[PDB]
Amino acid sequence: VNSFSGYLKLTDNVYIKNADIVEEAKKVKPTVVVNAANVYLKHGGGVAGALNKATNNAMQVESDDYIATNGPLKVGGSCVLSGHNLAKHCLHVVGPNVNKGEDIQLLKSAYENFNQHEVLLAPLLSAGIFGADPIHSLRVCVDTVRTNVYLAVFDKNLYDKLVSSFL
Ligand SMILES: O=S1(=O)CC(CNc2ncnc3[nH]ccc23)C1
Repeated sequence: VNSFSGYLKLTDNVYIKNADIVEEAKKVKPTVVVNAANVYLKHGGGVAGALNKATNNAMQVESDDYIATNGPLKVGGSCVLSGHNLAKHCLHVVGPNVNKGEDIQLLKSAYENFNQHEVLLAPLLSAGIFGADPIHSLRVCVDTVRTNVYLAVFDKNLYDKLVSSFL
């Protein structure tokens, strides 16, 4: 039993809710919140900008030190950093950004990072400003993640479309 509330069950291990991931993180304080990161961990907009703003820029400060030491992530890769006031840990995962021309096949690799964590609160990777089709992202999630994932979808209209079209 866990504290996630109001989710629709899609499969054995995937759950979905119309929610603001920032507000959901603030209330649940999950072990892991996933950030929709880029390779430079520059948290300017989308989910990343919102999560970072909620940490009063502490996520960005920590991220800049990470990059200065380790260099950029790979598209499809991830790193574990602090969850600050939102979660125990933040798993920064880089899905391909279609608006930069990155290969969508890397979306499966991106979701594979979730399998290293038993339970996660997450957005749909490569959705929103990353330019991928969220219906495809949900399909890849369901067919790749085997651990327990709670997906927060900010847009109510999109949420209803994802549920109604789910196979
Ligand atoms: O005030 S807001 O419209 C800003 C938004 C931030 N929270 C999100 N939650 C889940 N997926 C998301 N994708 C992009 C943002 C987002 C609530």
